[PDB]
Amino acid sequence: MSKEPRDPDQLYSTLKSILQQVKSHQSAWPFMEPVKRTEAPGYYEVIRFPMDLKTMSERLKNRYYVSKKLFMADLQRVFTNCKEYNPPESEYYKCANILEKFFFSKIKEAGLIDK
Repeated sequence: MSKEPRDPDQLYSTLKSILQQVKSHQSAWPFMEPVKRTEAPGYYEVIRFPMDLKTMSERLKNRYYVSKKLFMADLQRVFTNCKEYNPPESEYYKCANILEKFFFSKIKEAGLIDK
C-alpha cells in the first residue's frame, strides 16, 4: 500500500509512512537508531543530533515533524549529518544517497517538496 493524503492532520500519517518506507529500505540500517559513543567514530563532536529514523519518528508521532521544511530538514539531517562525518567508505555514503533518493520519491507522496 502507499500513503498519499492531502491535509495537515493527514500529513502525520504520511510523514510517518515515508518513515516506515525509508527505514524499510535496504540502506536505512545505519539510521534505524541513535549512534553510540564507542561505535560512532565521534558523532558527539560533529553530529550532536542527526535525528536518525528512530528519533525523528518519535517526534513525528505527534506534530514535531510536519511542515514541509520540518520533515525535509529532519530527513536531510539524517543523510547530511551521516555523510558529513563519514568519508568515502563504500556503503555508508551510498545508503544515505540511496535512502535519501528513496525519501524524495516518498516525499512527493506527501507534497512536502512541492512549492
